Amino acid sequence: AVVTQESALTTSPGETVTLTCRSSTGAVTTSNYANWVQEKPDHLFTGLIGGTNNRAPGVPARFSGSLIGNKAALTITGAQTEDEAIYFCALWYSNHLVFGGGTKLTVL
Amino acid sequence: EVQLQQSGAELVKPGASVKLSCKASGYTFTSYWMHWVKQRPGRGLEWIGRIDPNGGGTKYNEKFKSKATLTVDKPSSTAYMQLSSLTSEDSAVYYCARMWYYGTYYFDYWGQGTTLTVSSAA
Ligand SMILES: O=C1c2ccccc2C(=O)c2c1cc(S(=O)(=O)O)c(O)c2O
Ligand SMILES: C[As](C)(=O)[O-]
Ligand SMILES: [Cl-]
Ligand SMILES: [Cl-]
Ligand SMILES: [Cl-]
Ligand code: NA
Ligand code: NA
Repeated sequence: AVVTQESALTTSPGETVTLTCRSSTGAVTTSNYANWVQEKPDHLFTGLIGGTNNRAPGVPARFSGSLIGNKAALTITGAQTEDEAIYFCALWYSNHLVFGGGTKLTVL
Repeated sequence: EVQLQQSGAELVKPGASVKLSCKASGYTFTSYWMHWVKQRPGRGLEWIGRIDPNGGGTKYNEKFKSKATLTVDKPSSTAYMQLSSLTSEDSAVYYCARMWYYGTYYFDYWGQGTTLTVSSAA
C-alpha cells in the first residue's frame, strides 16, 4: 500500500492547519490506527498521535487527530513557530505499518 | 526522564553484519513495545518491525524479515537490532521508538538515531 501526504504546507502563527493521510487501498478507517509523528531538525522525532485520535502524553492539546472523509487528518489549532517541522503519518494494514512520505510544515 | 539511547555511528563493509543498540531508561522496559524504523534521504520513513520486551515476541515488515533480527536484554533494558548481509541499500539512519499498545497504538519517545554507512574497504 502507498500512503500519501501533502508534500508541503504553509501556515501563519495562530491559524488552523490540517494535514491529511491517504491510503491507496481505499478509505482510512479506525482499524488503520493512524499515527502521526513529528520530525524536527537534527533528526529529533516525537510521537504525537496514535490510533487515529489519541495523543501521547505531554503532546500539546492543539494537536488533534480524526478521520475526515476518506482520510486520516492531523489538525493543529493555533499554529506555533516551534511547530515548523516534518510530519509523518503511518497506517496499520492488518500486520504491518506504512509510513506516508511526510509533510513539511512551514509557519510564517 | 524517559530516554532511548542508541549506539554511535557505524561504518561496516558490504556483506558483513552489524548490531545496533537502544538503551531504555526512566520507565518499566517490559511495559512497552519497541519499534525500529529506517530513514534514508528522500525515502521518508520505513518500518522495520517491533519487539515486545515481554517474551521477546516480534512482528516484521515482510521486506525486512530476512534483513533484521530484533532482540532485547531485560537486565540491561536494551533493545537490539541486527542487520545482516549488508549492502549500500542498508545505509541509513536507524531509530528505535517506543509504543503504548493498550486500547490504542501510539509512538511516543524516539531514540536519537544511529547512522549506518555500508562502505567498501578501498
Ligand atoms: O495495530 C497495531 C499497530 C497500529 C498502529 C501502529 C503500530 C501497530 C503495531 O505495531 C502492531 C499492531 C497490531 C499488532 S497485533 O495484531 O499483534 O495485536 C501488532 O503485532 C503490532 O506490532
Ligand atoms: C545522532 As545522528 C545525527 O547520526 O543523525
Ligand atoms: Cl513503511
Ligand atoms: Cl518529507
Ligand atoms: Cl553482528
Ligand atoms: Na509527502
Ligand atoms: Na523527509
